[PDB]
Amino acid sequence: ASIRLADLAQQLDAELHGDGDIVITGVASMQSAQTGHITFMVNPKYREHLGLCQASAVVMTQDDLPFAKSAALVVKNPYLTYARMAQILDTTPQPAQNIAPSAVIDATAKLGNNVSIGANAVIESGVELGDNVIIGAGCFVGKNSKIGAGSRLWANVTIYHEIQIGQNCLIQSGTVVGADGFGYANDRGNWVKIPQIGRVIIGDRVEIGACTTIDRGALDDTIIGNGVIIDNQCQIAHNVVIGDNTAVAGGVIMAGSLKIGRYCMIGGASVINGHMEICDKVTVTGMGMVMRPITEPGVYSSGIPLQPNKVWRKTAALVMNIDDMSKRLKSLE
Amino acid sequence: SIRLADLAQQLDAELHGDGDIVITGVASMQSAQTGHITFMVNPKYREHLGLCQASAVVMTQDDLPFAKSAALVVKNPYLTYARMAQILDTTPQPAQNIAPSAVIDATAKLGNNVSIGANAVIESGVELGDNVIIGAGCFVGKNSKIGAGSRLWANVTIYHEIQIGQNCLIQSGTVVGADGFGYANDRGNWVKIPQIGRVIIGDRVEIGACTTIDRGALDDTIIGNGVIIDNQCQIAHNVVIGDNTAVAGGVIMAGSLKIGRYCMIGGASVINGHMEICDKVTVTGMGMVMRPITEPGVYSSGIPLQPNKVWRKTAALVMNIDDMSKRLKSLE
Amino acid sequence: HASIRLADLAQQLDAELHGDGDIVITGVASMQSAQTGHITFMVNPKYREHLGLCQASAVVMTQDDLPFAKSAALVVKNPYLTYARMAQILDTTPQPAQNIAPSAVIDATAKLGNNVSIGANAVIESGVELGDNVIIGAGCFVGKNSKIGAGSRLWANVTIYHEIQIGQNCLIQSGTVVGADGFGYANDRGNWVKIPQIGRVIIGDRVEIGACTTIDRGALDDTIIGNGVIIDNQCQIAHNVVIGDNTAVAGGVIMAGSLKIGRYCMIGGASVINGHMEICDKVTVTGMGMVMRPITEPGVYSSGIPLQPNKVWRKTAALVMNIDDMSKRLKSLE
Amino acid sequence: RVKKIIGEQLSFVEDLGADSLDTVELVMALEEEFDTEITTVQAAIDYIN
Amino acid sequence: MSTIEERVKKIIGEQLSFVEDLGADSLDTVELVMALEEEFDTEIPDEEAEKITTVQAAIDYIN
Amino acid sequence: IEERVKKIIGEQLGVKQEEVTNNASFVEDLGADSLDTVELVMALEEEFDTEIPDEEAEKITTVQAAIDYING
Ligand SMILES: CCCCCCCCCCC[C@@H](O)CC(=O)O
Ligand SMILES: CCCCCCCCCCC[C@@H](O)CC(=O)O
Ligand SMILES: CCCCCCCCCCC[C@@H](O)CC(=O)O
Ligand SMILES: CCCCCCCCCCC[C@@H](O)CC(=O)O
Repeated sequence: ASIRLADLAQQLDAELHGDGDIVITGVASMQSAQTGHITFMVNPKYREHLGLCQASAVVMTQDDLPFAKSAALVVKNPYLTYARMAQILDTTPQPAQNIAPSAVIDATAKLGNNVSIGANAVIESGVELGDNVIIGAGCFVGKNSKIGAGSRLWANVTIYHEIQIGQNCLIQSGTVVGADGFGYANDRGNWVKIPQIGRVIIGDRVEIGACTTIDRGALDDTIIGNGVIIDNQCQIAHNVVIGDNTAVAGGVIMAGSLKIGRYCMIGGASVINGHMEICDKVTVTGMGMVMRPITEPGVYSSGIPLQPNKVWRKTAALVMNIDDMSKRLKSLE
Repeated sequence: SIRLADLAQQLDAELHGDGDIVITGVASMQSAQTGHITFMVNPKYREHLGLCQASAVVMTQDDLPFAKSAALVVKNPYLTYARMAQILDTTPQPAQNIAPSAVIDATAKLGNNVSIGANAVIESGVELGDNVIIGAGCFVGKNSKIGAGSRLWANVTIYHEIQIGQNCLIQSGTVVGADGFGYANDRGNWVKIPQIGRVIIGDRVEIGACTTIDRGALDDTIIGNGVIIDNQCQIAHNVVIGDNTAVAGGVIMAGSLKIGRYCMIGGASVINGHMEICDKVTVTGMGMVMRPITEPGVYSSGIPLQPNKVWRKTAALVMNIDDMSKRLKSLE
Repeated sequence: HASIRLADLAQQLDAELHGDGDIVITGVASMQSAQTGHITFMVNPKYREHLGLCQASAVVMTQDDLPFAKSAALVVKNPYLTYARMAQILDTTPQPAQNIAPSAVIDATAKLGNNVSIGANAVIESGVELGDNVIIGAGCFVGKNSKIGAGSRLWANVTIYHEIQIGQNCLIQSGTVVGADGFGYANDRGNWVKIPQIGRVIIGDRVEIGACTTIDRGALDDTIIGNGVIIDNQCQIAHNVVIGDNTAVAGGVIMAGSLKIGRYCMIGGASVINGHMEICDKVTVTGMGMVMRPITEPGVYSSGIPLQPNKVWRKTAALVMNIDDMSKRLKSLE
Repeated sequence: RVKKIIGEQLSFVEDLGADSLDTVELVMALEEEFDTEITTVQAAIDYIN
Repeated sequence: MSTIEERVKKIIGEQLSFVEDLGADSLDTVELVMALEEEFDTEIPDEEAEKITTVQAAIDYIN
Repeated sequence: IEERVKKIIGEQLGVKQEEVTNNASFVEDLGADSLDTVELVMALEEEFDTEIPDEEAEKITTVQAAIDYING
């Protein structure tokens, strides 16, 4: 909690300009910060707003320092410095503290040192929890599943059998990992189930949001690269493969057997077709209708934005009949 | 079970029939029978009312002519329907008493007539108001505060430092106060931004199932009074929803979005972040909300279905609408 | 672990065995990853020329595939189907639970059938009926007076509300909610007055439901899921939705209230379907479908303009907005 | 003659069930049939005549 | 100048049996027909467009 | 003409005239979004009855850059 500004500036490799004996109690926004609070500023436009901010210290760039109206920590990337200093003064609790007796742990489960299991959490057989692992309350970890060192589950997370989670991963509540993929063969109208015997491999330093679903593979595995981040309400179907350090926002639906490359950034509520591949360093804007593969990096977009209803009604009808007008235009030529 | 006359007064309805009739529950026109009360709202349904074997039918003063049984005359049948369905509600409670199976921290303070279901978990510092019900398998994080009369169905997740008002209802699978999607890009790599903000939910808020409302980064995410949220919704960090605004199913909201009050977000709508939507706005289904909305009214988007072979042509011509625009001008 | 003679398997699958029938099969795998002791399959004729690269002991294929075979072959007419069958015979998938867990909470009014298993910390309410061979996953909740037919299975952390009826041989993945209040509210001068949902969810036989999907109870009448229906993850089935037998709903579909879907339909993922309407039989809706209106004739239906490079889309978008402008210029050009 | 067309496409909204796209599309269909470049049946019949 | 065959092949290569050997989308075969219509200033009835499933078939139509 | 182009920017971009200075960037100073710069070009094309090739439209990121094209 409470720390000294000068010491804090050292841990952030920052340029302390002002009283170093200033005691910082926490982090806050410009709008809201008071005394004991350190904040930051990423946009140059909010330079004037520094004279309305009751914060003790503001993280800015060297070119912002003339505008400073308080103590200042200068850096190259205020936003990254915010991330770091926020971690130091992080008020966030843990999913649990050590092993709750309320839990139901199978005798064959192999625990690391300093493992925590939440209340009424259920661990199946053959499960291996690494060192400093934290299982939130009401969680369920399936048979023979591996969770790497320092990884943590919030309350009510579901991990199926044979799942492999790397080191220092975080999973928010409601999320389900390793459920049957949507695999069905058709016999004369009837659906015959295709047992999904693949798994989910999750790399290191992967963070998944809440109420997200990553299905196990049909035969081979579903793989999440390292340093990957996924938001809430995402659907990641069987046999999808995601490259290291890729980002997926909220509400993304991925079809099966999709390969997403490294350092991609998938916009929210986007919808991605399957059995195809996306190259490295691709950015799909929100609500992206990704019907085709993407071979070259860059930004891709789709979807007509909002219009007033009466305007839309007429916009929609003309597009639906755009072929008719394309023809009566071709004739006019 | 109630008498039609004692029912007619609780709904402030003009009774037009035998007031000593016994009512037992609510049902639809097409399937209601003796013992049941129903309603109709569409004028077209008048010439078919006699076929309804309901004991009594809620309607208007204008529907009264076509009445074919005991009538309850009101201004808003749908509203009257809602209240008479509440009086005759058959829905149970998520829990009664406090379960021995439930795990409750010592530092947690409970009100009166509080119920906690089986195997539910209550962390430290939690305040539960009077007549508050926590369904089975639920989780309530540290220092979270749940106001009076609020109910959680089975398997709900409340994180730490969350504030729920009075008379709220949260369905199952729903998560409140999970880390917002906050990450700094350290040269390709993602560094986590701890989300130390909160979720403030007001009074009379109802939330559907498998919905996620994230805590704010530093400042708070706010769900105003009387707001209704459906299933499968994503309400990101630092979103602020005005009072009595309604959010239908499958809606994806970006962070730092401000929605005014009395707004209606159609389902599967997708709303961009860091902008405002003013009061009294309706967004239709599958809405693509890219820009702010400054004045009230209805806003829509999307090109609907066509037979597959037709769509193909529609699609390809639009993707080349530019060329088609060039052709148009060159002919002027 | 499983183990079976290639001959026995060929017989169980009704296949023409081309090769050593004494080969022992231990499981099923992909061509890329297959090992000795594994069987695989081939549907796409592009993989023909590659068949030599495979280390599988046997490959399931067709008659026209046999010439390119470089292993023992199980010839059939529909490989993807026999793959599905043999995948079942060699299934490794464990059970949601075995026997009754002590930590579980089962009300004494609960009627439990024969050979029923309930996992750890699961919660069975009053008046519940669980048929024979039913498996309730750990951490589940089953509301008052709900019945689950024999053979049906719930994985961990599934939520079933009250008065919900599930047929037999059903399967529901974790995170899924069945029987929650439909989105029913009456408006009184700005404010929302709740409409209690006293209807139910009726789920048929051999129905499979994905993870974190929500199927709401009807307002008065019932929400009905036909037999053989399969529903993927992240789906929303509104109150009073009726879905016909053998229809498929892929992931992330948003269904409105009082929607009726016929039999043998395929609703593509991320599709969004309006309410108080009907979709006929044998209808296929492609992904990201914007089903604004009823469908009366069988067939394939689609909507949506796919991706373009951002700079291109900016201009494509802006133009479609100004489309009424176009048709006024064109008409004036006549 | 006009009325048969209305029936094919489908007060339009209050009695005949129209959606938001249909009333616009209905106007468009009349433009083609009658080659010429309104919320009820009667309004359409009288103007067009 | 340029032969018919060469012009057809050039259009195909730029746009991308179309579906099996090459890898057509539900749009590409349509877009290909439209591009062929433009290059050769001709209208292709969908009954015939529907018959264009190979490289040769495209060559054949124009021929 | 300078004034007229500038008037369009204010209407399209929604800013008072005093803010639309010659050295101002549409995106960086004036808040413009993914579609406004395109819509602005469209508005200029209509007002001044001219077709702007995309190689050049892409280089018009400030008002002054816009004034110069139009004068030419
Ligand atoms: C032109 C830029 C459009 C961006 C496309 C969507 C970016 C993909 C979302 C990744 C989420 C991270 O970014 C984390 C954050 O931002 O909180
Ligand atoms: C259609 C316009 C684009 C709409 C983008 C919607 C993306 C939704 C992202 C939700 C995840 C948030 O946690 C990310 C944030 O903090 O924003
Ligand atoms: C073409 C897009 C049509 C818009 C679809 C909106 C779907 C919204 C989900 C409705 C959830 C139901 O529980 C409420 C209801 O529907 O009564
Ligand atoms: C742009 C059209 C693409 C539409 C794809 C929608 C996403 C499909 C949901 C994933 C379902 C998978 O579990 C089944 C599969 O696909 O294997």
